[PDB]
Formats: sequence, structure tokens, C-alpha cells
Amino acid sequence: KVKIAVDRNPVETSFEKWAKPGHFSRTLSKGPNTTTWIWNLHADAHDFDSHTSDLEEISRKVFSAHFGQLGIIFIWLSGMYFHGARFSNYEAWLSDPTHIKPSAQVVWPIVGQEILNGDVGGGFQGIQITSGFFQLWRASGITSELQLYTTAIGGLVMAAAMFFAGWFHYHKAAPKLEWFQNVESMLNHHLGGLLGLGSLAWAGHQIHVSLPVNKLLDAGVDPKEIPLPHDLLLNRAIMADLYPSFAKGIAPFFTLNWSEYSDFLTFKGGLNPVTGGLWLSDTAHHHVAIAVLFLVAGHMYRTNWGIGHSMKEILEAHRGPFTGEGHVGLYEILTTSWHAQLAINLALFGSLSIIVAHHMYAMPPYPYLATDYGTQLSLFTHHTWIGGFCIVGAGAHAAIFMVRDYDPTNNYNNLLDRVIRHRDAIISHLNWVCIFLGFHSFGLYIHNDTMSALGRPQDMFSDTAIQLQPVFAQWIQNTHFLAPQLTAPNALAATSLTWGGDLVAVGGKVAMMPISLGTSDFMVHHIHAFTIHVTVLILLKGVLFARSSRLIPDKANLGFRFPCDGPGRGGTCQVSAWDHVFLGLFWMYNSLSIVIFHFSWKMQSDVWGTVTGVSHITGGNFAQSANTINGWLRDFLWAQSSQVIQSYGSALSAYGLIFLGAHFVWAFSLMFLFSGRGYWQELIESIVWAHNKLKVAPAIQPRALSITQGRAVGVAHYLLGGIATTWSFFLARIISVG
Amino acid sequence: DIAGLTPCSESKAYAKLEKKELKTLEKRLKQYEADSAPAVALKATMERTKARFANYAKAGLLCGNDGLPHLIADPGLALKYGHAGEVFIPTFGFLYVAGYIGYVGRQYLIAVKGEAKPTDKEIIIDVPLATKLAWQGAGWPLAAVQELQRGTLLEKEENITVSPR
Amino acid sequence: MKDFTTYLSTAPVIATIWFTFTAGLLIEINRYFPDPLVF
Amino acid sequence: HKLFPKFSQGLAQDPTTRRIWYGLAMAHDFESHDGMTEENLYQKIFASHFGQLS
Amino acid sequence: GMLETPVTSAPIVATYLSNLPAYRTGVAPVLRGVEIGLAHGFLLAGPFIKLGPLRNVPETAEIAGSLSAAGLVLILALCLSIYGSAQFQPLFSADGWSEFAAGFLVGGEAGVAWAYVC
Amino acid sequence: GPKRGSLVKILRPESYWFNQVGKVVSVDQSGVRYPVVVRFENQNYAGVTTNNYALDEVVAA
Amino acid sequence: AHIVKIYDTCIGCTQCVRACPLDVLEMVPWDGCKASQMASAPRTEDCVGCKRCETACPTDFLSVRVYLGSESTRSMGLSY
Amino acid sequence: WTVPTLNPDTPSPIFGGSTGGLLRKAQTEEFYVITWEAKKEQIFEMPTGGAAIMRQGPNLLKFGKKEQCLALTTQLRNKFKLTPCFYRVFPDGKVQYLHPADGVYPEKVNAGRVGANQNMRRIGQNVNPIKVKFSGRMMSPAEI
Ligand code: CLA
Ligand code: CLA
Ligand code: CLA
Ligand code: CLA
Ligand code: CLA
Ligand code: CLA
Ligand code: CLA
Ligand code: CLA
Repeated sequence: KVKIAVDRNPVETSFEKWAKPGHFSRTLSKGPNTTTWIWNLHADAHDFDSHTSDLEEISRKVFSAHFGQLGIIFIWLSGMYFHGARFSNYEAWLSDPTHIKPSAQVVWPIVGQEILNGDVGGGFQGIQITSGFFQLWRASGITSELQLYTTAIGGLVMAAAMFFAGWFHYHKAAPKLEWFQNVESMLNHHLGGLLGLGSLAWAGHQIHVSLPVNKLLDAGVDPKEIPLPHDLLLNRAIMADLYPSFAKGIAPFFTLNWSEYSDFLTFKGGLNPVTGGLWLSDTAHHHVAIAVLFLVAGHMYRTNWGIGHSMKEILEAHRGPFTGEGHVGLYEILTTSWHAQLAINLALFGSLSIIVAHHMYAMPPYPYLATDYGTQLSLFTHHTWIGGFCIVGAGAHAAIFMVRDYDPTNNYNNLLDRVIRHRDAIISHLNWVCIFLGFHSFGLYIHNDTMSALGRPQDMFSDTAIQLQPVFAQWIQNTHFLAPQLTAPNALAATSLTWGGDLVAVGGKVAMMPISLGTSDFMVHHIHAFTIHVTVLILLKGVLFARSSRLIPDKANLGFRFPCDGPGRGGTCQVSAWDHVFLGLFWMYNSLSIVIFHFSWKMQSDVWGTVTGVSHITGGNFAQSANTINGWLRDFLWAQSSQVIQSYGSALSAYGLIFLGAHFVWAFSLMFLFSGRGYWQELIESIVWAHNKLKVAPAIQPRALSITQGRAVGVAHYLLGGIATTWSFFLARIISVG
Repeated sequence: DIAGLTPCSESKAYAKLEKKELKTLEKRLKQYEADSAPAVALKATMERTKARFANYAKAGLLCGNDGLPHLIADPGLALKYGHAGEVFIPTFGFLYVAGYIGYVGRQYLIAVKGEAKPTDKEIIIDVPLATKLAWQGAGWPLAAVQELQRGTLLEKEENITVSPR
Repeated sequence: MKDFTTYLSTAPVIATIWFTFTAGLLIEINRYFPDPLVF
Repeated sequence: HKLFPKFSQGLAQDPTTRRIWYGLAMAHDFESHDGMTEENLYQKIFASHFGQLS
Repeated sequence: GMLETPVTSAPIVATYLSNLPAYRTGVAPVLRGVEIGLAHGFLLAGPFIKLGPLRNVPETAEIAGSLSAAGLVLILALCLSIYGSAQFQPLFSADGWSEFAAGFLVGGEAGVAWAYVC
Repeated sequence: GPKRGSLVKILRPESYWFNQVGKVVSVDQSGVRYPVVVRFENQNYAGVTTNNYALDEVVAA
Repeated sequence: AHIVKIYDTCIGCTQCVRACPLDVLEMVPWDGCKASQMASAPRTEDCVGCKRCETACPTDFLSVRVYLGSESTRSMGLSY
Repeated sequence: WTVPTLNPDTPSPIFGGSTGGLLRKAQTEEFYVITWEAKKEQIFEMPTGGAAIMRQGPNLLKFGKKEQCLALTTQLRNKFKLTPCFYRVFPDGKVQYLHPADGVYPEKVNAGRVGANQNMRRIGQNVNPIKVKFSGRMMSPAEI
């Protein structure tokens, strides 16, 4: 029986526990004796497993926490809309998108920082934004600042509702454990109601507001002169003036004569040629199809009536001869362990974000987006980074499950058990394939460097010497370009210009052209494969050996996060799964930095540029230069950092400052990464003596950071430094040459 | 003058840099309307630029061969040639405020060590006692030299040391 | 209310209030007295 | 066990690859070899300084 | 125990591994060496010819490829000899491994010489 | 030796609380080598606030 | 083999014994402390030098000390 | 109490076979063999990875190092309240009993034990490294 189950008034709303730091932990509620306490207080603040053993209380805590997160995000969205309405040039940009730079941040005139308010056009001065909100707002049909202001107030109201919902569902009416364990009902409601009704209501908004307003905006009529959306809902005769299908109403829908809705539910493909974005009619049909699909999908699992599937029965039904008991026991694991769920959801959520990056660069969904090169670079890079971080998190929480929640006396000869039982074979094969990939992928680059340096270019791996053509990718590309003719008859064009074909340009700039693939693309793709495989190796090794290894047979009893097991047995530093997350973080940074460099150079070289033929931003140097390390060093890094290094005295000077600052923070991380806390503790001893001499020794004893906190501080400053460096480089480059 | 440096009111590269910055600001200015907000902001920027160059030439700063103000850090040379307001008066101003902060922190520590929970007062600040010591710390150099002369500024050799001392 | 002022007496809250006061005092000084290099 | 390194039988009884690296890294630290006296120390230092000269 | 697997414990795989010359248990180490050398030198003659630095100069690509292959076979035979000198202090003995390394040298040079004719 | 509750001073040089002040808990009257039990208000690097000392390692100061 | 020593500041709390992952230490009769128990290290040939014993000891300073000496196959923790 | 003997015909726990098992150290140097008597049939965690059902009665497992046998001993002793003992086996067939070599577990005092490696002094009363220079080897000053 699926029903609402709630306990009344569990936790009194009181300011008492605000005044007692570390109340949540029996160890930390004793008070601070040394400085380590503070760090512990913040590190274990949200580790609810270390607070209680009771799954119900933990579940309630995570529920209200999620509400807090949603309220924060709503505050953030409210801020973006309010700043877009009050401190922007959005209307001016609407009147001239091709020659006005999107700006929605202005600085105050103090200490000379006023110079950052640059000439972005439209009679405005501010910081040019690259988040892409302007294109999203134009695509949604927003025309005035008033509507943005109203959206800001609405989002603030929703933030207040989310914080009230958090307080309410923790302190007043907090759900019971068997409410949270209704996973079949949760999937039904989220697949129907969330994704399904979400895309249904959005398709409603599109068909009724987006399509007419953007059709008029593409027609050329002044935005203020375009009818307001409520007049588009109210008087259907205007909707019939743009698309005569609307004259017949919803009569073709119920009578199944859906073909008459082909005015606004299309299958054109390609891009809008005057606008450089996907057709909103294609997007409307897409969201209608997505809606119907998800609402069908949301009626799959049995709840309070006989019909519907059961998750444990589907899992226990798939058993073979090679795997033994198969998927038995997995339902119990995924309905009692939050960390397993978090690992799965983080992996797929990160992967999904990377897919979002690729599909949004390749098939520009917003108008005047493809030619806002800064926005495209920013969006791709951003969502790729977010993706990578969520994948590393997935590996982390997988390992946390493996140490804290794994219990083999309910999990005995299972898929998980066999994985743990042949982990040596898995890791050794992954090891070998990583070394193989490293040798041949990186070795081609080193080979080319040597041959080019020795004056023998005919012996290189290139398009003119020893060729290594991406035959398979070229074949898939050609097939997808020829797809509208035979295997997709109702498609007018291909799904993306990059497959092949003509060229769509807007305002003299290239929106998208066919992307060619040669030896350089072969080499970078195998570099990507190598780095990804190594990252998977580290993380997977971390999760498979989290409990035990031949080195530490009882590693599980030492916890998930611990520094080592002493200098014996040769040395056991970084044996914990946490340390494997730490190394996977560095390798994830490596991989995604090479990925975004690939994207940046390739787009600036073979795609972007002006139309007179097409003059590219870097003239097409990718195909001959991206085969040597010196080529990346000179033609990419050195050449394209001109803009960042000479940005002083202009509006881009902040990117130079953050270039230097990011380099500094990156180097600053090396002190934590390369050293150890014994030295620092002894140094602190001397300093403590000096403070004792002058009666200024604190009652809370100064302690050097822990080993694991030294590693954490190290990797955090390392990531912040490197990522912010590439951020400043990218933004200054693409804003100046864009 | 000092070290072969010309005064900034006499330096030519100083006036050249002033004219160059005004030229950059008016090249940014000449692409707007007359009474618009970017025009008002850039005219306020030009006003502050002219006022800043007039104030630096007024104060008797020394410029080099590039037209930039140079500072003199020697007490007697700066007191002799009238450059005491750039290092000497700033260094005694800094020593006043830095010793203020240090003396207020030291008095807070000695005030909270004499209780049953010194660490609990270190985490959660006694705000009235902190404000009382913050207002009383204006006579910190007098109280500092008095604690120096009584021998109560220093702890004796009851300090913590290592076995080879 | 006693516990709310005890929470406001904690270290990061007072550090936030005090650095907001100090930074705002420096910002108002650099506004009304633009660009001081000497004296 | 093995011969190398001939100055340390604690390293010579090492069954691992640690023996090679620690025989390389401890070859010229004569004060902590097996059976090293003080006259032997000064004599090997004097001959080693001749080797550097050559 | 050891993990039971249809790759590690297949019958036809076990017979195929028993038929290869590293496992026949009763043939001479010289015969094992010459068979392993005739396999490996013949396969190693290839990429030095097709991809080496003289691959595009006619009439000399196969000569330099086979000559570099013979040099590599000599290096491999020296490696076998020092491995046997360090390891043992019929195939797993000092005399047997020295006969095996000499047989590998002879068979590898013969395989390279037969690949030059082919 | 010293009495319960009295303040003593530690002269063991390889101790964390050398040249510092603690409080006597108990003195064992057997033939134990280190009978003086002294608690300290601050903890060492191992998180311990109690150590045993000899008679010539404590001075009631 | 590593060098493990026990010093007379031991109070026979048995913490070091229950911390060793290799069973090297044991408690013997003694008369030097109130607990009438002292640690002893009769099997230092199996000691790897992990120093869990030193972590478990409450005394200041340590009453058990591990001096990393010459490595063997047992002290390196090798299963191969 | 007398020293027990190894029965090689003791039934092993129910286990499908891991990759973390024995290696050539078991054939060339030594391998260690653990034995306990169980009260009921119950799943435990193998220290080399995976789950295993123990049999009711005697059980027998062989590991590669001593720490694996201590980890299984600690698991079977703290979680299941059992009394195991693990031996040392050489490829000749030589059997060396240990843990508990006294018969009583070392975490409690027993008469008859002789204290080894006990310095009867403090740690601050060690000599300086100048006093032990030019011996036959490296010496820490705590060796004397
Ligand atoms: C406004 C009235 C109010 C009051 C008096 C309380 C009081 C309490 N809550 Mg409740 N609760 C409330 C509203 C309130 N809550 C709201 C709005 C939510 C949804 C978030 C919750 C959800 C909730 C959960 C899940 C839990 C509590 C718990 C508690 C108890 C202890 C927590 C504590 O003392 O740390 C006080 C914490 C803070 C003062 C820090 C707030 C952190 C904010 C939310 C994060 C956002 C800051 C933001 C990111 C800015 C950062 C900028 C930059 C520097 C990064 C205490 C009785 C806990 C408990 O009962 O344990 C036994 C517990 O687990 N509350
Ligand atoms: C959520 C993200 C977000 C971010 C990053 C920004 C960022 C900015 N805003 Mg925007 N804004 C936002 C959301 C955001 N805003 C929202 C949701 C609204 C509607 C309420 C606004 C309405 C708004 C206006 C009207 C203005 C800005 C302005 C600014 C700029 C300067 C801010 C400043 O100096 O304030 C002043 C600094 C302070 C008030 C510091 C005091 C902090 C206190 C002391 C902390 C005390 C700690 C306490 C426990 C926690 C806070 C509790 C809270 C209830 C007070 C800065 C770019 C200004 C601007 O753009 O100028 C051109 C401006 O005029 N914002
Ligand atoms: C069809 C109804 C429905 C909808 C739309 C949702 C939607 C959501 N649930 Mg789910 N939930 C449902 C039924 C539903 N739930 C049922 C029946 C159960 C019990 C089996 C759960 C148990 C559950 C748990 C344990 C959690 C969620 C969470 C979430 C949020 C995921 C965050 C996100 O990406 O959304 C995008 C964000 C939005 C779309 C914002 C709009 C949200 C508003 C409130 C509309 C959603 C409708 C809402 C359910 C109606 C509430 C009415 C209320 C006044 C009584 C999302 C808002 C997670 C969460 O974040 O909690 C805070 C979470 O931890 N749900
Ligand atoms: C999912 C979101 C969504 C929403 C909200 C709408 C809404 C609408 N569509 Mg649209 N439509 C959609 C998706 C959506 N559509 C999609 C996906 C397609 C493609 C197939 C279309 C294709 C389409 C066409 C071709 C047309 C519409 C039309 C309409 C309008 C009239 C429909 C109607 O008569 O419904 C039936 C009436 C109701 C459902 C009434 C609602 C119930 C009321 C509010 C209850 C009130 C009860 C309460 C007690 C009384 C108030 C008391 C209070 C004052 C105190 C309406 C604004 C028509 C139009 O006007 O176009 C401009 C039209 O011609 N739609
Ligand atoms: C650029 C510096 C650098 C290099 C060369 C390496 C190299 C490697 N890392 Mg390391 N890593 C690095 C930075 C680097 N890392 C940093 C900064 C960290 C700290 C975050 C790490 C942390 C780390 C982790 C956690 C892991 C690695 C692993 C590896 C190995 C991957 C396997 C492989 O591809 O083999 C191929 C070898 C190469 C690509 C090296 C260059 C080979 C050249 C080009 C050809 C060799 C022929 C040579 C020229 C002949 C010389 C002859 C001469 C001696 C006479 C590889 C040796 C992984 C591993 O070992 O698992 C498989 C692994 O898991 N590293
Ligand atoms: C940090 C170290 C330092 C150094 C390297 C200098 C360097 C100098 N001092 Mg300065 N000064 C300093 C700190 C320093 N000062 C401090 C802390 C005070 C406050 C006590 C002064 C107060 C002071 C006065 C009143 C005068 C100088 C002068 C000078 C210049 C020549 C001095 C000389 O020839 O004697 C050798 C240098 C030293 C012994 C170093 C210590 C300087 C002492 C404190 C003063 C020496 C003054 C000198 C005897 C008078 C020379 C008269 C001149 C006309 C020849 C020389 C550039 C003189 C000047 O203006 O020349 C143009 C001068 O009249 N200084
Ligand atoms: C002036 C003459 C001199 C003499 C006679 C000595 C003698 C000694 N030193 Mg001292 N020392 C010296 C100068 C000297 N040192 C200098 C210049 C440095 C700074 C580098 C040091 C820093 C130093 C340290 C930190 C230590 C010693 C130690 C020692 C003792 C043992 C050395 C040993 O066995 O290691 C054998 C040496 C090696 C195996 C060297 C390995 C190779 C090194 C890392 C350089 C690798 C770079 C490589 C060659 C580059 C190739 C590039 C490629 C592309 C071509 C011996 C008493 C050790 C000691 O006393 O222990 C208690 C010890 O720990 N020395
Ligand atoms: C690792 C990547 C890599 C690759 C693929 C190459 C490839 C090449 N190099 Mg380059 N080289 C490299 C790295 C690499 N190099 C690096 C890092 C350096 C600097 C140290 C150089 C410096 C260099 C120089 C100076 C020269 C070359 C040359 C060459 C060419 C011929 C080499 C040769 O004849 O070897 C012989 C080839 C083999 C022995 C092949 C062995 C590998 C086999 C195929 C593996 C088989 C596995 C099989 C599938 C398993 C089946 C199992 C089953 C039977 C059971 C060839 C194109 C030569 C040239 O002229 O360039 C055109 C040349 O003069 N290289």
C-alpha cells in the first residue's frame, strides 16, 4: 500500500542548537580543544551517516537539505532575471542582436574599477556576459524588462516557498521512512509529472507564446510593436493569421487529423537561416513527442492497483548461466543506501551534462547563439567541467557505499560479489589498455615532435606524411548526412550542419559549417580515450579495493577517508578510496582540459570566422599543427594568449588579473600537495613558543592541517587555479577576437 | 632632486601620460550622446583623472624618466627634502593601527584565560568585553611601554620547549 | 532571542560583520577621498 | 642471498627491487657500512677525492 | 581457490597451449629455440621494411629492414643469455637455457633470411 | 608525594607538558615506578590529557 | 626485521596488543605498574612497521617504539 | 593446553573462487592455514575479497600472508565470538603453530611468558647516536 506517511512535530524550531557548534556529533559537541575541531566541524557537517544510524532521520535531513538547495537556486535565477531587467541592455540587444554585446553586470565607479564597464553597444556600459541568458529570453518570447522583473519576483517567491517547504518537512511534518522507500511511485510520479508534464507545459508555452513572437521577430517588426502574449492566447484569429491551422482549433487533435498541425509542428531540421538557431516549430514538436513519451513511461510501475511492473521482480527475472544469481539483492541495496543512489545519479547526471555540451554546440537551439562565439565556448566548457566533477563524485560515493553500506550476508553470490571477486583481472586489463593507449596515442605526438625537429617532416603522422584517417567517424558522418534522403524520408535537412552540406551564416559570421576529420582529430580522440580510461582506472580501482587489498586486508575497518596505515610494509600512503578520488580529480582535470582545448582550437580554426570565402579566426591551422606538442604550445597557448596578456587598460583587464591570480593559486596548491604536516606542526611549535613568550598563545591549540586535509586543500586550490586560468584565457581570447 | 629625479610638476612625461589618459577617455567618450549616462560617467572619470594629476603634482612628488611618482624611504632625506608624507607618516600610522589590533587581541586573550571556559570564549566572542577592550585600546603604546617596564609584558622561562631546549 | 544573539556572537558571523564594517569604511574613505597616495 | 650491495648485508638479504635502488643510493655513505672503522673511513674518503680529481 | 573460467580452463585452449613449442616437454631446447626463432624473426622482419626510415627508397627497403630485424634478433638473444645467466645459479637450467638462446639466435637469423627471400 | 588537587610542574623533558602546570589526581603508594597521576587542561598531539610521572619529575609549584 | 622496544613507562592498558594487525606483541606478568602487566615483543620477525601500536599507546611519551630496520618478505607485507 | 596439529582433510568454506588467492609464494616460500570450529552455518567476508559460507563444524582456509589471517581471526572473533587459530605451512610440509602460541590469546596476561625486547628505562634515557657510531652496522641508540 502506497500512502502518505508523516510524523508530527519531530524537531522543535529553536535557536538553541544554533548557539552550540557541533551539536550534531557526539565527538564535536564536547567543544574545541585544538584547531583541528573547526575543520572537523565543517567537514562532517553534512555527513548525515556519521550523525545517526537511523535511516529515517537521515532521509528527512537529505529531503530538507534538497529543499534548501532548490531555494538557493531559485534565489540565483531570481537574481539573474532581476539583473537582466534592471542592469542590462537586453531591449537594445533585441533591436540589434548582431552588433550589440550581451551585458548584464555593471560595476560602481570606485578605485578605477569603472573601466570594466566597457562599450558593449546599445548606449550601455557594463561587463559582457557569456552565460547566454539573452538568447534564452529571446527564444522564450520575452520582449520587455517588465516581464523579466516579474519573473525575478516570481522566482524569489518560489525561493521563499522552497525554504518554507524545507522547514516544514523537517520540523513540522517530516515524512516517514516507508514514504521515502516507495521508489516505484517516485519513478511513476517523476517520469509522468516532472519530465512529462514539464515538457508538455513547456510545449504549451512554446506553441502559444514562443512561435508567434519569434516568427514576428524573424519577420523584422519592432519588438515593442509585437502583440503581447496574452493577446496571442485571447484572440485566436491572430494565431490563424500566422498559422492557419489554429483557425480549426483543437478539432484536428481529437479527430486524429494531426497532419493539419504541420504549420507549427514541423520536421525541417537544420537551422533557421536568418537567425542561426534551430526551428522553434521543430522544438515544439520535439517537446510534444517527449511529453507523450514520458507520460507513457510514467505508468509502468505498480502502486495501489494490480496493473504495473514491480522493480524487484524485473531485477530478479534477469539471471543467466554466467552470472549466477544475477540482479538479486540490488533492489534492497538501492532502497536502503543513499550513497549507491547518489553514485548512480551523479554518474548519469555528469554524463548527461557532457552530452548537453556536445548537442548544444552542434545543434544551436537558441537564436543568435551560434554567432555569439563567446557564449558557445563558455557553455560547452562550463557544462563539460560540471559533467567531469559529477562523474568523479559518482566514483566517490560508490566507494563510500562500498565501505559503509555493503553487507555481503544479504549480498552473497551476486553481480557485485563477482565484480569484487575478479577485481584483479578487471584492474590488470584496464591497467594494460591504459598503458597501450598512452604509448601509442602520446607516442605519435612525441614521434612527430622528433621527426619535425630532425628536419624529416615526411616521416611524421600527418595528412601529408603517414596518414591515419578516421575512416569510421567519416563513414558515420557521411551516413548521417545522407540520412534525410533514404532512412529519414520526412526530414527536410540533416539534424546538424556538421555532418556535411552547405553553410548557414548570420550577420557575416559563420553559424555552423561541415566539420572535417583528419589525422589530428584521430590523434586527439585517442588522447581523450586514453585520459578517460586512466580516470576510470583510478576511480574504479578505488571502488573495487575500498574494502580490502593484498596490501591492506582489513582496509574497510579503517574507514573511507583515512591517511594511511603507517610507513610499514614498504609504505601505505594514499591507500584509502578517498585518495583515489583525489587522484581521479587531478586526472579528470587533465582529461577535460585537453577536451576543451580540442574544442576551442578546432572551432576557431575550422568552423568559426567571418564570411566575405570564409576567413577563419586562425586561418585553418589545426590540420597541420595539432600533431606536435610544439604546435599546441605555440599556435594554441602562446598565440592565443596575446589577447589576455595585452588586456590591461581596457575592459578585459580583469581577465588578465584573474589569469595572474589563477596562476598564483595553482602554484600555491603545490605547497600543500608536495609537503607534509610534520614539518608544519614543528614550525607551528616554534611560532607557538614565540606567542607564549608574549602571553598571546590561544586557548585553542594551533595544529597543522591533517594529512587528508592537506591533500584536500591541495587538490582544491589546484583545480581552482587551473580551471580559472583556462577561464580567463578562453573568455579574454574569444571576447576580443569574436 | 633626490637621485636625479625631477619633480612631477616639472616632468614632461608626466604631462604626456596625463594627456594620453585624457585622450583615451575622450576617444571612449566621443561615441555617445551629450547628456547620457555613459557620457556623465566618462566625464566624471576625466574629472577624477585631472584632479588626481593635479593632486600628485601639488604634493611635490618626484617623477622619473617615465613620468611616474617615486617614493623616498629614508627618514632624514625625506624630512630634509619635504617627502615625509609618503613613507614616514604612513609607517607611524600603520604602527599605530597594527599595535592597536595586536594589543586589543592580547587583552582579549588575557581577559578570557581567567575563566572556566577560555576556548568557549575563543569560539563564541564575548561582544561587550570585546567592545570594551576595543574602546580602551587607544592608549596602547603607553600601556605597552608600561607593561614593558614592569616585566609583565613577557612570560618567564615557564614556556614549552624541546628536550635540547 | 538570547540564543540568536549567542549565534550572532559566533566567530564567522562576527568576522563577516566586522570585515563588512572594515571594508565598507575603507570603501567610503576611497569614495569621498579618491586615490590617496601621500599624506 | 645476493652479493650486491657488498657493504650492507641488511640490504643484501632484501628479496625485492628495493635492494638495487638502496644499493645505489647508499654506496658513498661510508659511515654506515658493514664493519666500517674510522681509519677505513678516512682512507676511502681520501681515495674518493683522488677519483673526483681524475 | 583460483577463479574457474572458460578462458583459463577451456579444453581446446589447453590443447592449443600444449601444442606450442614452449610446452611440449621432451623436445630439445635447441629445437624449441629454432622454432620460436623461425616464428619471431619472420614476423619481426615486416614493420622494419614497411615503416622504417628507408621504406620509400626502392631496392634498399627490404635490405635495411631485414638487417635491422637481424640486429634486433641478436639483441633478443643477448637478453635471453643474460636472463639465463641471472636466473639459474631441461629448459629451466643453465645449459638448457644457453642452448635455447643459441637456438633462438640461429632460428631468428634463419627466419629473417627466409623473410628476405620471400 | 604531592597531594590530590595540588598544582605541580613537569620536569620530564620529552613530555608534551614539560615546563607546564597540571593537577595531581592520585599518588599510588605501591612500588610502582611512576605513581603521580597528573591531568592537564590541554591535550597533546595524541588527544590525551593524563600522564603518569615519577616523584623527581614533579615539583609542587 | 624491524626493531620494536618496550619501555618501563608502560601501564599495561593492553591497547598496543589489540592494535597490532600481525600478532607480534603480548602481555607478560610484571610488578612495575598497578595493572601488573607489561608488553613484550617476542615475534618481531613478523612485524611490518605499521605503527598501530604506537598510535594505541596512551603514555606520553610512547612506551612502544618501532624502528624500521632491514626489510624481509614478511616485513614488506608481500603476499607474493 | 597442548599445541594442536593440522588436519589437512578439513572442509573448506563454501566459496566460488577469487582472483585474490594464493600466488607462487605458497609454492616456493610459505602459505598460512587458518582453522576454526563453527557453531552454525553463516556468511562471513573473505579478507581477499568476496563472501563465503562457513560450514557447521571445522573449517579450513589458506592465505598468503599473516595479516590476512589476523584480519579473518579478528572478524571471526569480534563478530561471531569464535576461537580460531592459524598455522604456518612450508612446501616441505613443515607445520609451525602460532596465535595463540601460548594457547591463551595475547590480549590478556598469562603466567609463563618471558618478556622479550623490553628496555627497562625511559625513552628520554637513550644514549646519543655519537655513542653507537662505528659498530658493525647501523644502530639506533635504542638497540643497546
Ligand atoms: C528559520 C527557522 C529555523 C530554526 C530556528 C531552525 C533550527 C534548527 N534546525 Mg532547521 N530548518 C529550517 C529552519 C529553521 N531551523 C529551514 C529553512 C530548513 C531547510 C533548509 C531546515 C531544515 C533542517 C535540517 C535538515 C536540519 C535542521 C536542524 C535544525 C536544528 C539545528 C541546526 C543548527 O543549529 O545549525 C544552524 C545552521 C546554520 C545557521 C547554517 C545555515 C546554512 C544555510 C542553510 C546554507 C546556505 C548559506 C548560503 C549557501 C550562503 C553561502 C555563501 C558563500 C560563503 C558560499 C535547529 C533546531 C538539524 C537538526 O535538527 O539536527 C538534529 C537538521 O538536521 N533544519
Ligand atoms: C544570487 C546571486 C546574486 C549575485 C551574485 C548578485 C550580485 C550583485 N548584485 Mg544582485 N540581486 C540579486 C541576486 C544576486 N546579485 C537578487 C535575488 C536581487 C533582488 C533582491 C538582487 C537585487 C540587486 C540590486 C537592487 C542591486 C544588486 C547589485 C549587485 C552587485 C553588487 C552587490 C553589492 O555590493 O551589495 C551590497 C553589499 C552588501 C549588502 C553586503 C552586506 C552583507 C551582510 C553584512 C552579510 C551578513 C551575514 C548574514 C548572516 C547573511 C546575510 C543575511 C541576509 C538576509 C542579509 C553584485 C554584482 C547592485 C548593482 O548591481 O549595482 C549596479 C544593486 O544596486 N542586486
Ligand atoms: C508528479 C508529482 C511530482 C513532481 C513534479 C515531483 C518533483 C520533484 N521531486 Mg518528487 N516525489 C513525488 C512526486 C513528485 N515529485 C512523490 C509521489 C514522492 C514519494 C514517492 C516524491 C519523493 C521525492 C523525494 C524523496 C525527493 C523528491 C524530489 C523532487 C524534485 C527533484 C529536483 C528537480 O530536479 O526538479 C526541478 C525543480 C522544479 C521543477 C521546481 C518546481 C517544484 C514545484 C514545487 C512543483 C513540483 C510539484 C510538487 C511535487 C507539488 C508539491 C505540492 C505541495 C504544496 C504539497 C522535483 C521538484 C527531491 C527534492 O529535491 O526534494 C526537495 C527529493 O529529494 N521527490
Ligand atoms: C500543456 C499546456 C497547454 C495549455 C495550458 C494550453 C492552453 C490552451 N490551448 Mg493549447 N496546445 C497545447 C498545449 C497547451 N495548451 C499543445 C501541446 C498543442 C499542440 C497539439 C496545443 C494546440 C492548440 C490549438 C490548435 C489551440 C489551442 C488552444 C488553447 C487554449 C484553449 C484550450 C481549450 O479550449 O481548453 C478547454 C478548456 C479548459 C481546459 C478550461 C480550463 C479549466 C478552467 C480554468 C477551470 C476553472 C474552474 C474555476 C472553478 C472557475 C474560476 C472561479 C474563480 C474565478 C473564482 C488554451 C489557452 C486554442 C487557442 O485558443 O489558441 C490560441 C486553440 O485553437 N492549443
Ligand atoms: C607529463 C607528466 C606525466 C607522465 C609522462 C605520466 C605518465 C604516466 N602516468 Mg602519471 N601523473 C602525473 C603526470 C604524468 N604521468 C601527475 C602530475 C600525477 C599526480 C596527479 C600523476 C598521477 C598518476 C596516477 C594516479 C596514475 C598515473 C599513471 C601514469 C602512467 C600511465 C600509463 C601509460 O600511459 O604508459 C605509457 C607511458 C607514457 C605515456 C610516458 C611517456 C612514454 C614515451 C613517450 C615513450 C617511451 C619510450 C622512451 C622514449 C624510451 C626511452 C629510452 C631511454 C631510457 C634510453 C604513465 C607512465 C597511471 C598508471 O600508471 O596506470 C596505468 C595512474 O593510474 N599517474
Ligand atoms: C635602514 C638603514 C638606513 C640607511 C642605509 C640610511 C642611509 C642614509 N641615511 Mg638615514 N636614517 C635611518 C635609516 C637608514 N638611513 C633611520 C632609521 C633614521 C632615524 C634615526 C635615519 C635618519 C637620518 C638622518 C637625520 C640623516 C640620514 C641620512 C642618510 C644618508 C647618508 C648617511 C650617512 O652618510 O651615514 C652612514 C649611514 C649609516 C650609519 C646608516 C644609518 C643612518 C643613521 C641613522 C643616520 C646617519 C646620518 C649621517 C650621520 C648624517 C650625514 C649628513 C650628510 C649631509 C653627509 C644615507 C642615504 C642623512 C642624509 O639625509 O643624507 C643626505 C641624514 O642627515 N638618515
Ligand atoms: C662536497 C662534496 C660532498 C661529499 C664528499 C658528500 C658526501 C655525502 N653526502 Mg652530501 N651533499 C653535497 C655535497 C657532498 N656530499 C651537495 C652538493 C648536496 C646538495 C645536493 C648534498 C646533499 C646531501 C643530502 C640530502 C644527503 C647527502 C648525503 C651524503 C653522503 C652519502 C652520499 C650517497 O651515498 O648518495 C649517493 C648519491 C646518489 C645515488 C645520487 C642520485 C642522483 C641525484 C639525485 C641526481 C640525479 C640527477 C641526474 C644525474 C641528472 C641526469 C639528467 C639526464 C637527462 C642526463 C656522503 C657522506 C646523504 C647522507 O649523508 O645521509 C645521512 C644524504 O642524505 N648529501
Ligand atoms: C609509440 C608510438 C609510436 C609509433 C606507433 C611509432 C612508429 C614509428 N616510428 Mg617512432 N618514435 C616514437 C614513438 C612511436 N613511433 C617515440 C616516442 C620516439 C622518440 C623516442 C620515436 C622516434 C623515432 C625515430 C628516430 C624513428 C622512428 C620511426 C618509426 C616508424 C618505424 C619504427 C619501426 O620500424 O619499429 C619496428 C616495429 C616493430 C618492432 C613493431 C612492434 C609492434 C607490434 C606490431 C605489436 C604487435 C602486437 C600484436 C597485435 C599482438 C598479437 C598477439 C597474438 C599474436 C597472440 C614507425 C612509423 C622510424 C621512422 O623512420 O619513422 C617513419 C625512425 O627512424 N620513431
